[PDB]
Amino acid sequence: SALTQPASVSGSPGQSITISCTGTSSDVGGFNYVSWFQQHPGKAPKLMLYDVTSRPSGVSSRFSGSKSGNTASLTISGLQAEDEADYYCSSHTSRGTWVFGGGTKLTVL
Amino acid sequence: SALTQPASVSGSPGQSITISCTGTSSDVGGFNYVSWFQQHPGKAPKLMLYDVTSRPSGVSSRFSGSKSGNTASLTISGLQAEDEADYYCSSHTSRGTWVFGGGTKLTVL
Amino acid sequence: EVQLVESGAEVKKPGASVKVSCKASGYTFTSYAMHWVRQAPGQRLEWMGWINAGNGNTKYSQKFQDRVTITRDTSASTAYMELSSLRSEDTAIYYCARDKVDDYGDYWFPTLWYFDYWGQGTLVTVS
Amino acid sequence: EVQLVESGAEVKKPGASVKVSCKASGYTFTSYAMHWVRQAPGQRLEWMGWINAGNGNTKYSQKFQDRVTITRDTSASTAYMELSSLRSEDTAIYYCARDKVDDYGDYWFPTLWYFDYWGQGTLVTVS
Amino acid sequence: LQMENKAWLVHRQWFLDLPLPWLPGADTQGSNWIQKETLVTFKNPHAKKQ
Amino acid sequence: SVALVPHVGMGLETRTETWMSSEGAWKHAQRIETWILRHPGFTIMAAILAYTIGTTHFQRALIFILLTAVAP
Amino acid sequence: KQPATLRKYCIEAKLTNTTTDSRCPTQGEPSLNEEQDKRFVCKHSMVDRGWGNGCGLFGKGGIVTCAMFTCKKNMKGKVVQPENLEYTIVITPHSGEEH
Amino acid sequence: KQPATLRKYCIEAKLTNTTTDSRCPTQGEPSLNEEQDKRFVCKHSMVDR
Ligand SMILES: *[C@@H]1O[C@H](CO)[C@@H](O[C@@H]2O[C@H](CO)[C@@H](O)[C@H](O)[C@H]2NC(C)=O)[C@H](O)[C@H]1NC(C)=O
Ligand SMILES: *[C@@H]1O[C@H](CO)[C@@H](O)[C@H](O)[C@H]1NC(C)=O
Ligand SMILES: *[C@@H]1O[C@H](CO)[C@@H](O)[C@H](O)[C@H]1NC(C)=O
Repeated sequence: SALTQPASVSGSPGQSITISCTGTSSDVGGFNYVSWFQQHPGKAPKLMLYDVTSRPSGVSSRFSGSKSGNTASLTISGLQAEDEADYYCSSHTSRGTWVFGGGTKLTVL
Repeated sequence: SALTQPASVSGSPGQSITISCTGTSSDVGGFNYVSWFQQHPGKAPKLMLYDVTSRPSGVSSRFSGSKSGNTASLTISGLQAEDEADYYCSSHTSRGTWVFGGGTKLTVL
Repeated sequence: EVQLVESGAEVKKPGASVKVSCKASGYTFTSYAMHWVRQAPGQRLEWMGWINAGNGNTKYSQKFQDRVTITRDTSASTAYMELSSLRSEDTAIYYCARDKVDDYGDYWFPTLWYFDYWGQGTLVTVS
Repeated sequence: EVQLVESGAEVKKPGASVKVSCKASGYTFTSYAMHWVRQAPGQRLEWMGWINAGNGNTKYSQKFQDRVTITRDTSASTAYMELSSLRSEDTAIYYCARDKVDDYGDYWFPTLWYFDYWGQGTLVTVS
Repeated sequence: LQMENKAWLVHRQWFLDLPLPWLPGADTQGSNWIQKETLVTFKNPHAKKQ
Repeated sequence: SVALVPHVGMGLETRTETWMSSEGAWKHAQRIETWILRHPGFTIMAAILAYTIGTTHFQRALIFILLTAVAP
Repeated sequence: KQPATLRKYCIEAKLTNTTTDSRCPTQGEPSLNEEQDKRFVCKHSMVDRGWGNGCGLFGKGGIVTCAMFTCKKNMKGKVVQPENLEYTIVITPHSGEEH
Repeated sequence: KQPATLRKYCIEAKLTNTTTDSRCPTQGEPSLNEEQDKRFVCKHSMVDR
């Protein structure tokens, strides 16, 4: 019962690509709880987006996202070289639990 | 779903032997569907007792049965040399299935 | 006056489909019930077969619920009993039964003198 | 100024119980929950954690509710995992995770932010 | 409302007052049908087997 | 069953036609009048019972139409 | 655009694993094992029982009947909130060209 | 001599395995897997969100 974000995604520097993830009506379909976690490999994961489209202090305004029912997205406008880390989605069910997506490692070249 | 008669009984020709069977409150202790079947080692079994005590034709009016709560007794008076059979028990349950006894072995010496 | 003969089986394999019949004669077959029961040697009579009737209804025995399929026929006045997906404990002796059906056609209430007559025993093996 | 340091276990053979610790520093420990996630190298994040408070309640994962248990002590300001019955596939990095409980003490709904501040990650292996 | 290959636009209070065995819209693994007694019937003709 | 309460007096109607209008608009009068011509004795009974109670001359017609319309 | 269903009715069903259970007069209701699932639809009523049924006391017993309620045809009642839906409208000027 | 039980009652009970489930306003009712079982006791009520 995990979310369904794809394997990987690629982007040239300067592009504006998107990362999608689907789910069910208890994961994403009703609730405004969806978060994203950038995780460099020798590093603890750092959160990039709050509830649907909000954003932590220190995180640049390059990161954004939206929700379209069961499907949540993440659009990185202006890819730089330091976006070379996988992005794990997150959600909170109606049941009370927490799920994370599969992970999309993003290369920059 | 089973019956708890003792595995082996004995008795000289002339005395009486009784075989009890403890059933639950749905199969034996509630209903009057309690049967008894002996089985020769070379012959298929045969009907020997009706609902509680009554008998078919054939057998010679010796065997009497009784129900004393959750116990069903098989009284045998006047043992013989050809009665070394396997006196099984039987009960139609409440849900609709039939349960059976494990087995008794009978000798005279 | 009532005799129930059966059909014998020579040798089977665990996983194959054993099959046993019963030629019933001397009485009316179209309105009685036919059970099937298994006896491991010196053990409990495991009640395999179900409540057959003139239309061949079923009553799901719990231990043998998703591993046996039974049929019948009226033109031959016989009853059918076949057990697929055998194993190394199904090898035992088989028997038959007899019971009368209520006059409205349905048979859930059994009668008082159930299991009047029996079969003769056809032994099955595994290899 | 908020730091959550951990402690690492070296090598645990399958069968032995293993426990990890996180030292939550920089905030009031009794008014923030404590979640636990795991990550095998090259795989997902699945959620192991429970819902601490000043109360000390739990909400385990559906996958291994019958596997993990807790203890904690606010006098030491540390929350303790307890993973018994270690298995062969259980080589993973165990991350620490916090979020804030309600102002009424209980943890009924989470905050909109979940894991703003994190831990180190504790590696276990098998042999 | 959306049946097998058609669809309509029905009143909400009409749709909730509708006697058939229902299920919540978020109920995955739809086994627990709720008012099942509006799609079964229990035949007890005489005072015998039902 | 669900063939009753047929979603009629709801509002919600626009200029495009409904699911079955021009058929389910004259079903109830046809149904109650084939009921009348295949069960006339209740209409005679409602004529005597309607003429008895209800003094003024309009109450006979109103009680008669309502008594022959409730019984389907 | 994006509706979320709130209640799923069903249309055509079937009943399997049908079974019944009865009990003697005045000593209580029956108890069937799969009355515990809410799949199985249940109904208690009273049959007539006696010595021919194999109980005694010659009175009106109790009976229960259960059969597993699966489904074949559903309907979905989808609902929307008055945002996230669009109206497409066309504005054609006059001075008609050919056809 | 020989009794037979009529109706068993329950003097004292304990509750374990509490799972809750709550959903959004104007979107149906909640639904939980253990509501299908009848050992579990349930109640629908209204939280504000
Ligand atoms: C409505 O407009 C379309 C679009 O112009 C018309 O279709 C054209 O018909 C002419 C007939 O000579 C063709 O040459 C064009 O290729 C068509 N254009 C298309 C298909 O895009 C259509 O005839 C108009 N309808 C009416 C009733 O006047
Ligand atoms: C219903 O009967 C079938 C017959 O094989 C069995 O497989 C199934 O498990 C039964 N269902 C229940 C709920 O017992
Ligand atoms: C009830 O709780 C115990 C311990 O918390 C657990 O082992 C058991 O699986 C639970 N029952 C169910 C049906 O989940």
